[PDB]
Amino acid sequence: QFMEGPAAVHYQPASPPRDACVYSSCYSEENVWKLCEYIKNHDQYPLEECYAVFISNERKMIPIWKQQARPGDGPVIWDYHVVLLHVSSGGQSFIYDLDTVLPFPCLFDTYVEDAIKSDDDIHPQFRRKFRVICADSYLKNFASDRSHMKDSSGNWREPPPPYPCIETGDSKMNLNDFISMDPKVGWGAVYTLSEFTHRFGS
Repeated sequence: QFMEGPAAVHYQPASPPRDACVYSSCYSEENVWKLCEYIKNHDQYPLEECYAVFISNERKMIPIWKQQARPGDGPVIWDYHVVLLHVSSGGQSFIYDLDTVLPFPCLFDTYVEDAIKSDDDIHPQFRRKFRVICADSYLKNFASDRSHMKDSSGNWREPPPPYPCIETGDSKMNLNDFISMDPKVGWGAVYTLSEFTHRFGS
């Protein structure tokens, strides 16, 4: 037996339950935006403790395990995926992923261990990188006209969310600047898996 180091034991989720959250399949960038808006407008937690996390790589093909689109022990291969990260008062991080079969929310270490897994046995070009944007900066700067979800003739590949496109005074579309894992582009910080776990892990 071993005694571990506790606020995380009694952690109160920052979102409604999974089924009460604004959710559209294949718009995780918008699902997370809506979690940020909820936390902002409610009196439970400050946005300062929260981050939008874009997961992608240069080829825009990232394996993610424990995804509800593929129940089983195999991965979904996303072009990109977006989750919310909350750093609780004691220092324990929680991942909010409406698309995971893991708990909502999920302790950071379990999400990385079971959803992401080690980069080491994965062919390097499928490795996962993380763009971490303070949730306040995400609400201020994010814009999508959803043009990426329309085919050549302007038809929807997946049904759109049931509210108007998110836009700012600066942009109507900069989604590529968040999917990009190039530090020269967009807001926040771009981390390897190692840098991501070092920053937010216990």
